[PDB]
Amino acid sequence: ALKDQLIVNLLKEQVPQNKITVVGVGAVGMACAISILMKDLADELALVDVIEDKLKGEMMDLQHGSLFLKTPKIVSSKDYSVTANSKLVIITAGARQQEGESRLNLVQRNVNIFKFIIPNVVKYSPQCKLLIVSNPVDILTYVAWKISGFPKNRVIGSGCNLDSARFRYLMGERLGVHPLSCHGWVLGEHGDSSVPVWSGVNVAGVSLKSLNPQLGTDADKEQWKDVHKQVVDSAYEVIKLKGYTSWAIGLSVADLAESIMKNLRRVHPISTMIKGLYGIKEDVFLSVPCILGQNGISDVVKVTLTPDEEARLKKSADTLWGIQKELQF
Amino acid sequence: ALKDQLIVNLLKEEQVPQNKITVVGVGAVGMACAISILMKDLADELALVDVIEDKLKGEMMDLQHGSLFLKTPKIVSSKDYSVTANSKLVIITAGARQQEGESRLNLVQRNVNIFKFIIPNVVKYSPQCKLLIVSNPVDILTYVAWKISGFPKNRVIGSGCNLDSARFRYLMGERLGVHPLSCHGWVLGEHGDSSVPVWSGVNVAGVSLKSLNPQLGTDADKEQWKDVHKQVVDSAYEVIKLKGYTSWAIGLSVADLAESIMKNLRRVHPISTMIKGLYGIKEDVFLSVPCILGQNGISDVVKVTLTPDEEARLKKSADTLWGIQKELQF
Amino acid sequence: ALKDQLIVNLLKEEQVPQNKITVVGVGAVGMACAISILMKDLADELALVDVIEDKLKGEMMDLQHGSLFLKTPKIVSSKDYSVTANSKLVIITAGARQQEGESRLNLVQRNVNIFKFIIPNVVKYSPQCKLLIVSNPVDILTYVAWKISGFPKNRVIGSGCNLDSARFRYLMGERLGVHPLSCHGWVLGEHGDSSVPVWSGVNVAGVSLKSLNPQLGTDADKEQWKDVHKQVVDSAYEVIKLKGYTSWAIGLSVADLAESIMKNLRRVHPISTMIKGLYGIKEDVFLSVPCILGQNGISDVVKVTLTPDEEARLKKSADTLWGIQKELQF
Amino acid sequence: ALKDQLIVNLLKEQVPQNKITVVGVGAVGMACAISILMKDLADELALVDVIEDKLKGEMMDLQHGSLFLKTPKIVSSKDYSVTANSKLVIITAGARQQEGESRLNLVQRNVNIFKFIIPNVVKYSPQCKLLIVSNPVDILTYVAWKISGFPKNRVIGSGCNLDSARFRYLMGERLGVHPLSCHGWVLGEHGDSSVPVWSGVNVAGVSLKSLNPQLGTDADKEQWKDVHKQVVDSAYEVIKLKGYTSWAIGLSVADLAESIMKNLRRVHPISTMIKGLYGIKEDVFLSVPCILGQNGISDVVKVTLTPDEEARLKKSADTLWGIQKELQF
Ligand SMILES: Cc1nc2ccc(NC(=O)CCNC(=O)NCCc3ccc(CC(C(=O)O)C(=O)O)cc3)cc2s1
Ligand SMILES: Cc1nc2ccc(NC(=O)CCNC(=O)NCCc3ccc(CC(C(=O)O)C(=O)O)cc3)cc2s1
Ligand SMILES: Cc1nc2ccc(NC(=O)CCNC(=O)NCCc3ccc(CC(C(=O)O)C(=O)O)cc3)cc2s1
Ligand SMILES: Cc1nc2ccc(NC(=O)CCNC(=O)NCCc3ccc(CC(C(=O)O)C(=O)O)cc3)cc2s1
Repeated sequence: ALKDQLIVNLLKEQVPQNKITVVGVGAVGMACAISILMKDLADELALVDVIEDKLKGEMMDLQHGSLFLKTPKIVSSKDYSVTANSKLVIITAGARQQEGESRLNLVQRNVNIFKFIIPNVVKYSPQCKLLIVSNPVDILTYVAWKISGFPKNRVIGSGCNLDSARFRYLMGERLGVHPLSCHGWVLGEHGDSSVPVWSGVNVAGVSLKSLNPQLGTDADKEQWKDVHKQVVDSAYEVIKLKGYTSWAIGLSVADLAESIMKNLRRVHPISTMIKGLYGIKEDVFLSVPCILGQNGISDVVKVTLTPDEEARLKKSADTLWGIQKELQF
Repeated sequence: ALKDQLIVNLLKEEQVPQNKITVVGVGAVGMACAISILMKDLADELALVDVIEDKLKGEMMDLQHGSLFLKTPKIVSSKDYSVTANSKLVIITAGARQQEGESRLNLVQRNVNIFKFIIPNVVKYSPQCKLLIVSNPVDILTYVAWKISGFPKNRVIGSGCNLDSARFRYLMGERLGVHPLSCHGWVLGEHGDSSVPVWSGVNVAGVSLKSLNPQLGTDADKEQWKDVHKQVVDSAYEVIKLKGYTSWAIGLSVADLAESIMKNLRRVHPISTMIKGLYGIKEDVFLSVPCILGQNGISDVVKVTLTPDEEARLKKSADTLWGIQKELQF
Repeated sequence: ALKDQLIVNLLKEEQVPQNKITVVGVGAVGMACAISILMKDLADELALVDVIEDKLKGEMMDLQHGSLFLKTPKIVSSKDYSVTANSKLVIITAGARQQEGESRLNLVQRNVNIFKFIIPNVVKYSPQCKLLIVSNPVDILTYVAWKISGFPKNRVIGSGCNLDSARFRYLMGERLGVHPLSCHGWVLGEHGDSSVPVWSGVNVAGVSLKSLNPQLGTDADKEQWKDVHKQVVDSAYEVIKLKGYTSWAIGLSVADLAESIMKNLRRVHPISTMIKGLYGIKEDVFLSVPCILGQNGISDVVKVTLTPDEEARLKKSADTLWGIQKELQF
Repeated sequence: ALKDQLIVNLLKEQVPQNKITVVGVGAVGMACAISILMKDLADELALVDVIEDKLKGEMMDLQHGSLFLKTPKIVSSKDYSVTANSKLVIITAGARQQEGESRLNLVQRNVNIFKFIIPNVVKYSPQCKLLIVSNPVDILTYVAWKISGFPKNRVIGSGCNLDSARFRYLMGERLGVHPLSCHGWVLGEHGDSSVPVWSGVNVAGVSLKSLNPQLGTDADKEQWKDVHKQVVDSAYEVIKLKGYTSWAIGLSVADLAESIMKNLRRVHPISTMIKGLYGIKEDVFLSVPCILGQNGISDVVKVTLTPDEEARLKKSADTLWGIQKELQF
């Protein structure tokens, strides 16, 4: 054999140490995949979906670029045995919202899908961290948590990580500063009831609210509330123009995967259980700033909310428990 | 204003971008090129151009929303080529794509017609640009971009066989249990059915595979290495048949070429250039041969030493491509 | 000749680089700057300059030998500033460094005399560069570079408190068990003993530490956070006492600023610039405040809302610096 | 407490997943450290030396740059407990050659130090790969292998990875081509008896020797043999000029760390046992092209050498054994 004339083998299997699985090879799952590959976060990437040809073709397309990557194994199957020994399993599967339709309207269809995905993930990686991206993300993270049986630290929702990045993009464009230097937090539900925390909005530690006490309210002459309205409407606008969103969420997810895989312990506004904070007494999930690392969410930052901000969060939390109420699974 | 209370402007500056890239076409390929380029930190400005206004604005916006996680401070788009002004590299990914069982060569009249609009508009605003053609048939379209643009040949590059050779090296690597980076091998000629695997150059750590098995790549080859080249030719149609199109691998291949041009690396790639003068080819044929790629595009060509059969195959590729070039009307 | 048998040349390029960085000084600091810049792929040419010829050639060769692992295709050095021609960024790390216990201000006459030779040579070969001063006392030396160059103030930048702030964020990170990337806090003014920690701006996730502990940064502070700023001030001294000099952190900090400059990022950094017109400063004093840094250097300053005490501490930091500064001979 | 006002702890404290240790905080050691930090290869970096102040100063100086890095933990100590659970341990400690002293004259000093270092490293990191950098590297890889009790695949000498990079640089400089596209192997000893394999030297698969049959001989009108002489003399020449070498070895070691940490299975010219190749009968370690991954060296490429190249390699082997046979430990 040519191989044996060229190479002397000194050692025969191959068990991966930093394997990530993406479930779902729609535009979101593939944006996640490419972003993860291009940040060198994994030594093995695994893809899962229910449409076989699509799945195989996406896999092969990625494999063809292997010369330009540093992830030496890309695999795919409809069978979840392909996901075994994953450190991180990202779930991007499920129905997506139509133009002009709330994410809340996807809830029952995605819960039924999760009734199938999640036990299969747990079976083959019982110690992985779950990163839920599918919408409505906050409820679907609760559902993943109940179905998996994992401790809460290891079930993370992508939440408002993207919402906050969009906020910082828009704030950046207004101020003429890079988003990395513009700080601002969008908390609560990833959707219409998200809460811009105007109190924390700042550049170089300078509170924008101190310079404009009306910041974010109807009294704001500069109308900064529209920045949050633009954050809320962003998906809707992108959906209207191109039919769907993919790139920003892929970057946003790869950002969270970077914190988890490298144990960075950066703070991200992501979905976690908030029972105990802000008078919330149920098993509700929504975005608060969390410390994220190798063990998932280890700690939560307690943001000091103004009665207005606290009210709006109360309301976000209420909207979500209102839907989560009726669920069986 | 809140901006003026927070920030004292100290400098009135109308600045031009220094490392600008434009991608023409926001189909799956064009956007794969875009995301790859942005995640490689190659550009200080990215311009996107297309003819479908909504799709264009949406793609732009989706990338912008990712800005926190990137290092490219300005992403812009328009139907109007003024948005491309002062680009260092202009990547052209627009045009019809081949159907299952259709040859890339059948795309010629449709994509030429489109290049007649795109190319003059694109070169108008960027004196310093290199032209990177990705649209198919890429070799013929690189010749066409060259003739329409009137650029010197060093500045008009076809993505060519960079992806073909990347696929070859992936498949070789899988066969040998070695990373494609350490598996060397060149597929030259047409990016298409007449490409030529250069078996004489196929090697790991400078060790020639042909020297160990002189039957390598022939029908007598017991390991049937010729099937690896077949798989290379068949790759686009296999992926098209499965997912409907290809995107990621060509995006990564184009980004690789973008990296060599933007960073003046002078690495060697198999890409489309004029080969008049080599291997007895006396006509203006564009096709892939190993080229040194840098800030001024292709500055030099590597003269590969081909066996008489490899050379006949490369001239057959050349003949095919030349015949199609004779179909062109400017 | 082998080169010519192997390669056909297409054109004679000017080879004038597009993203050249020069580091002046090949001491520990300059070399740390160099390897961080190389490893961040910021430049297409890196040029080194020093007066000790052997050391200079040795460092250049040692960097060259790793080129396979880099993406910076030309690395050059000379005592002659012809080698720095067409730099976009020139980083000056040359001069005396403080011994253990010695003050940065004690370096001033030595490093001023050195800058009398350096700065006019830099300008002759790169009249359009941004100057980044790392030598100490950095606040005074940036003024000196500024006066000597005749450059506009935007293009003469001092590394300032960029490092001091990073040290602060590290120590804060360590106390809270959070990455420094997520712990925010600003140290402004002189880069040295009179720097000012801005306690009002210290926060995680937009949540003010001073709001939770009103006595933050004072003598009353139960947790003694003042010790954190004390640690910042003492950092250089503690490292010098242990290893004889500092290099890595400042190398990283300088490359951070190089990134914002070379990639036109418009990030905000606490670096030295002329603050004439702020905080009741009427003289041409350079010290650190938050600046927007891009391809034209410092285009904007963020007006920080200082407490009366904070503003005083800075007016003091100012006064100290102008005392020495006004009376310099060049 | 302020931390507790700011942060709700949700999870009791952490074992690192991608930890690297560098033993020796000399110029080489720190070059390895900074290169590894700037390549995001580690979630934790440990330093070890025997000079307490220097050790603390270097750790501190690296920590202060943390903001600019993605390795959240940097630790040091004279005590090897600080090295626990490393996946890679890099040994850079030992005397270095004077100007005009062979690396081979360092052997008794550096074997004595390895008798302490190696059992201590292996005590605390039973899963690690050992990357030997200290000189003479080829003999010290053998030594660390016999002391450790590790299988030979997990004891790697940095060997000729640097020499080949040097070769490739010099080659590229001559041809006006980037080193990445200039191929050429220097094998055998990391020292004066290394062997340029002229037969393998090529751009784009074009053999330079085929174009110029006299390549690498005294008959060569262009004297490419002086390229290999420069490779051999590089260390000496740089030591003569700056007092020591650090950056090229640092980067060369980072390159190997990347292939190991990311299971790349790339091919490197590195120190391994060659007993049973080219007729060598003894336990000699020297550089040949090896496939390098998560289990260290899994495979060796059998380079087809010309008779003279082969003789030169056997000669390098002989030199190494003549020093090795007389070793006590
Ligand atoms: C039993 C079964 N097993 C499987 C296994 C796999 C699959 N496969 C798929 O379902 C793939 C198709 N679905 C898909 O890709 N959905 C993505 C959802 C999405 C869209 C947009 C955003 C971000 C966006 C926003 O929040 O709207 C913003 O903010 O920009 C987030 C999430 C189906 C099944 S059924
Ligand atoms: C007057 C006008 N101005 C414009 C401006 C913009 C646009 N925009 C579009 O046309 C967008 C759609 N076009 C598109 O995405 N084409 C991609 C072609 C492609 C596909 C696949 C591969 C790789 C593949 C292979 O070689 O087959 C393999 O090997 O994997 C390479 C190339 C239209 C017009 S009309
Ligand atoms: C006419 C002439 N032309 C030349 C040309 C070149 C050279 N070459 C040198 O002078 C080389 C030696 N000099 C050196 O490396 N100085 C480094 C200064 C330094 C040290 C430490 C920090 C950071 C530190 C802090 O800020 O104190 C902290 O906080 O850690 C910052 C700056 C001399 C001459 S003379
Ligand atoms: C019981 C004990 N435990 C310890 C623990 C730690 C330490 N610490 C040190 O020993 C620190 C100083 N040592 C040092 O830095 N040695 C580097 C050797 C070196 C230099 C240069 C190259 C590359 C070069 C070439 O091959 O020459 C080329 O080719 O460029 C390779 C290797 C001592 C002891 S004693």
